[PDB]
Amino acid sequence: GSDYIIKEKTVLLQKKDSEGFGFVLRGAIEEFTPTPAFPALQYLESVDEGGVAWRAGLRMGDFLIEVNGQNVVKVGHRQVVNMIRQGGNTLMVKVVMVTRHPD
Amino acid sequence: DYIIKEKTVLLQKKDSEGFGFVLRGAIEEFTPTPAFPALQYLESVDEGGVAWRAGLRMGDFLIEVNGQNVVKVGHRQVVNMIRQGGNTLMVKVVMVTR
Amino acid sequence: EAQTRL
Amino acid sequence: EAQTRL
Repeated sequence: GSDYIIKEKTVLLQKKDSEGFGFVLRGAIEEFTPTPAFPALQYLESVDEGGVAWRAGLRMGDFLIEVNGQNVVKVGHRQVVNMIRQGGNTLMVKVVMVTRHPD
Repeated sequence: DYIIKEKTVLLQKKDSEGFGFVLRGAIEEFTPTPAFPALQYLESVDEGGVAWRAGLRMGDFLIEVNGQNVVKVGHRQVVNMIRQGGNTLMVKVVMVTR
Repeated sequence: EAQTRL
Repeated sequence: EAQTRL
């Protein structure tokens, strides 16, 4: 099987109007239900080695649970992206970090 | 700060006997948590039984039954699904060992 | 809750 | 799945 190390946390991002947060969001309409390995629909496909996101502590693989106080666990990619934009320049995301080890 | 042990196992029992475990579970709107991953879990597993020999143990939460996710399924519905498989049960489970 | 033996 | 740079 597999052993999963689960860690949760909330991070505050704030960028200049002339820059990006520094990450690529990835994720999936039908039915989804949180499993240990995949606790949410969207996650960080990648995080820029030195941008806002990276400096705030976010890393690739981090699943997005909450965007600006809004639970996005089961929310489609499109809408999740729109939420992140609504908060412009400031983003408070709650994420869960899942690391898989062989058991 | 939360370790979850997962595995998918196959159980094959004989007509006469049972798999050898007591399933306890279930409010309405369930929101999975690391410490509380699913609704149904194994309250007890008969030592040396089918379930026991396959590797199932007390505290195992059921994630998928015969390929169907049951994380948020009601006790009766899950029991029924297990019944459905007859003498075989493929189950994915997790043990929160935090 | 509710238990069941299988 | 889809991806978005942000």
